[PDB]
Amino acid sequence: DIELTQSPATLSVTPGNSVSISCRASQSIGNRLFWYQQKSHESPRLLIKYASQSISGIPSRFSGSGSGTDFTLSINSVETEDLAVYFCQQVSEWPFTFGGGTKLEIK
Amino acid sequence: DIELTQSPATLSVTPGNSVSISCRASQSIGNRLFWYQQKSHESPRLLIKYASQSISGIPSRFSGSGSGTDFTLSINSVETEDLAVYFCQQVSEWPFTFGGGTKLEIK
Repeated sequence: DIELTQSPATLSVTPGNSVSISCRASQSIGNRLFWYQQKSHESPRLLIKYASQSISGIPSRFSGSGSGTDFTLSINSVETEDLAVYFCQQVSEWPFTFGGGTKLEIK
Repeated sequence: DIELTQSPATLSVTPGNSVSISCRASQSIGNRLFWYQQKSHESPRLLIKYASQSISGIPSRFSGSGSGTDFTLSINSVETEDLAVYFCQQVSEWPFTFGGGTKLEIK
């Protein structure tokens, strides 16, 4: 089962800052990593597909990069509405497995 | 973490047949289990909340049951439009873990 380690666990910034969230796979999964946001009492929302492709309708401030085993999510200039947990997901090999999550707090 | 195991990985049916998808928690989580459907690389659609409460307006052929460790999503009379990957997520204790997914294939 491919394992996904996210970092950090939590982080705090004020609005306007940039943040990067990392996710590493225990083996090469190529570009087959998706990133999701989930705010409390909400279903997950897909931000990025295939490591670096953004979804129609999500802000240009989200982007991703990476391939093989190291992947990062960037939010350039976070907004207060970005307060959420973010997790990665591999779709390379079943069972499809998820990172443990990163809490973004916007102080 | 509370681990969720989903079964099967994929299954195949012909339209009109009935289908059962399972998701097992390693520890008791009562009714605290959400089911999702994803028809493509997109944000998940929430089908069932709290094990067995169907979301207003989803087809009546969908239902969920279970409380504790053993959860079942049932589609009673599949339509070809139901081709998707289904996931369960527990929402009982952090981190809110996900099953490995099940791909419904329609002969």
